[PDB]
Amino acid sequence: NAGVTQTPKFQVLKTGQSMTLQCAQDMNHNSMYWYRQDPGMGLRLIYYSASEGTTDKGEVPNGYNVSRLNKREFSLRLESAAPSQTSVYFCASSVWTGEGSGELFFGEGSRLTVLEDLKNVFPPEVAVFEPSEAEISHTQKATLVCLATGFYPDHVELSWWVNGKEVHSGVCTDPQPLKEQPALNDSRYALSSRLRVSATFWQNPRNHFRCQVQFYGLSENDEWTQDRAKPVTQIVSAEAWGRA
Amino acid sequence: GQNIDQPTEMTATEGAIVQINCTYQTSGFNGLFWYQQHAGEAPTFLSYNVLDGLEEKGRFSSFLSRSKGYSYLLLKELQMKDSASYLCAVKDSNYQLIWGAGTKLIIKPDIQNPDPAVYQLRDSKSSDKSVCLFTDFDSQTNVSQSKDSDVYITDKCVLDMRSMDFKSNSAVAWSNKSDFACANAFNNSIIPEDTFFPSPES
Amino acid sequence: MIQRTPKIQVYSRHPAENGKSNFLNCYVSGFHPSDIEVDLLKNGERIEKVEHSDLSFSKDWSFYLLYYTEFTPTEKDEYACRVNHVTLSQPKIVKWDR
Amino acid sequence: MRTHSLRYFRLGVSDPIHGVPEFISVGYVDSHPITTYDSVTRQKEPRAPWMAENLAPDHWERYTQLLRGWQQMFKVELKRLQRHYNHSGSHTYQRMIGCELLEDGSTTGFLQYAYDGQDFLIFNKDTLSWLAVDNVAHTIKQAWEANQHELLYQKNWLEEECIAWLKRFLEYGKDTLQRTEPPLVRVNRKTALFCKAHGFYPPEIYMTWMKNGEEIVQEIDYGDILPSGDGTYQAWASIELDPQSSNLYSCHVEHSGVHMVLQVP
Ligand code: NA
Ligand code: NA
Ligand code: NA
Repeated sequence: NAGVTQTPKFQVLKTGQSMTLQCAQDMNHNSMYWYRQDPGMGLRLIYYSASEGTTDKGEVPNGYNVSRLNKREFSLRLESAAPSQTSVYFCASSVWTGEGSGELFFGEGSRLTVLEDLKNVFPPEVAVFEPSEAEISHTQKATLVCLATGFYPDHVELSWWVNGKEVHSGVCTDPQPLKEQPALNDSRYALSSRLRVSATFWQNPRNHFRCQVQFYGLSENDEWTQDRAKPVTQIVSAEAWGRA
Repeated sequence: GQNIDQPTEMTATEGAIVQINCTYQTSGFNGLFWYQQHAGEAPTFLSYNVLDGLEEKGRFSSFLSRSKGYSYLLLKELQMKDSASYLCAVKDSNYQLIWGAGTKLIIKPDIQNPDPAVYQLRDSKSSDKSVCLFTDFDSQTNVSQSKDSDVYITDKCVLDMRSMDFKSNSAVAWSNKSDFACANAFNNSIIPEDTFFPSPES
Repeated sequence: MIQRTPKIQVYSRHPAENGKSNFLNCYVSGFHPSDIEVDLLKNGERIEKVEHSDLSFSKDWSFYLLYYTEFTPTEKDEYACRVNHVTLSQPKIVKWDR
Repeated sequence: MRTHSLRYFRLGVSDPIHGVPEFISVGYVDSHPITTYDSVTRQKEPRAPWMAENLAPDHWERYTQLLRGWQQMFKVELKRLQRHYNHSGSHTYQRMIGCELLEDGSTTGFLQYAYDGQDFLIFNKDTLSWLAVDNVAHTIKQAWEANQHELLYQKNWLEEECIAWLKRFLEYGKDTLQRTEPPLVRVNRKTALFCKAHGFYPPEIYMTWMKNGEEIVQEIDYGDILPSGDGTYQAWASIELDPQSSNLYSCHVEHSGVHMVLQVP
């Protein structure tokens, strides 16, 4: 009962590289769709498949191809990736098409960044900063900050871990990353998050705090020729202990 | 050609009501959809209208006027979790969906007991950055980006301490410059007159 | 299930006059289901160059078709339409009565 | 303008003989086919030259995709009916949708289905409900009526979209559809009097026999309006002659706002 499952969530590509995005749905739907979403404009249909055994172009088919492999699966092929195909791709399905009222069910989205050179790809630096003692005595609360900085492209997932369990209550992570140099088109990014707890929780010396960032970057097959370390997919983290 | 128009962004206060408008000019009409899309997530279906009038679904209602080519999505008793983009889309004569560019809805929390302050966080031994936190200010306060290229300032964020049913706004500023100080980090913002600046260490 | 037998009507496009070129029409209608066989006959032999419309749909759910061929009527030649359908035991022959 | 109508049919056959399509869909404006699709060609194609000349290739391409999906949905629906009737062999399923724009400016809209050539489900777009003829249709009615938005969509399509398509096609085909070719009418003896009309367009025509100025609807034999093959139609009506009294017999023909009387000497 998974709905619409599409992969991969993130991908970096060099200009000219091929890529296939997968989409499956387990809802016994007949119609499937591939959309791209770009800032400042409405969703644009790339290709669609009204029923098993048929497909046709949408509004922006150039540079793409599709395969309706069976009733469940609709894959999207980028044969020779170009920078203009940097985008967020959504697979969707509906029970039928050519009826008014039927709604779309969307997959989780795939974020693709296509670059002329991979030498601009960087993982984040991650650091954690312990609460202000003035905050603790003025509010009886304690705010830890995590900073993930210098990363490119914006393919990160930041999470907080307290005593080995991931937590969400008390957390706020910036919705959008900050461009470290807003003028440059390929600027590296920064992201901040806060975890706020009670002062009594922070003052227990056995409580342990960790901020972790999963970066999606290069893989084995990507060529690397720079002097620095190859910016592969990886987890970068930083920690703090409570202070009595 | 075929067009759908909706405002780029709207900001309202927690507990209040907001109306998100969508106008459309299309070749034929087979119904109008609203979708919700949280940041970083998939759009999900909210409503469908095809005859004239208002339909209600919990705290959300959707109105359509076919002769005016207009719809609104009405959100009552706004909560923080309503922060999202709202996408309008219309099926034309051949059942093709024409999508609006989406309206980003921003919700201001109701801060019951503002206590604006700028705190200096503790240095990390693994980082050269100094980090300052502007926090607990009322939602009418706006945080400006830095005017110094070596100072970084994030936009304000709402955090919810669920156990204490407590919400607070905050923004972070950082730099590795020698002359950076939390007393001056947010100098480019208009901050509450009563903002607390704790004294530095001797 | 209810199967409906075809109504068969044989007629000329124009009021016939011997020695003048015409079209012989066979209009087969009101039948259900849609499979049907139609031949036009000259003196009891099947005419070869015979055209027909696409299968057509009536509001009462039955079907109809027009079969036609160009011809010049004479005093001697007898013409007819021969139809088979699932509702017919044997092909049914309707002669052109002028 | 005279009354005009637009309608689309679908036919599905569950176990067709070799070669014969399992699915056919044809559109009509008045008596004129305008579009065709079947499961063998898998293409929507024009059936009138004024459709080919006014609808660009993107129209045929888009509705070709839609019809491929409608074809599959028709197969699934017929499979469900024949299972619920517990029927073996070949059975048929049909749909008819359409609208009329009447001379006076009013409109009608209709949607219905049949199984084995008999009414199965009939849409009522004013009460927004489906009329079922038996308990298999009743089971379907319950599922369709649980999708209330689909019913609202169909009402809007029947009342607004369909009429808009009809007006669009009426203009495309106006040289054919809005013309008038008056009937040529004659009377002969065969004993009965035959009143025969031919060469007319549109096919709607009213022919009657009157006796001394009174109509005798029960004694008249009415022929069908039949296609002549050249775009015009023919028709006839007959009445039996009484040898025991003289009466003035007259044929009356009404076509496209003109009345004609032929008195028999
Ligand atoms: Na393509
Ligand atoms: Na037979
Ligand atoms: Na007509």
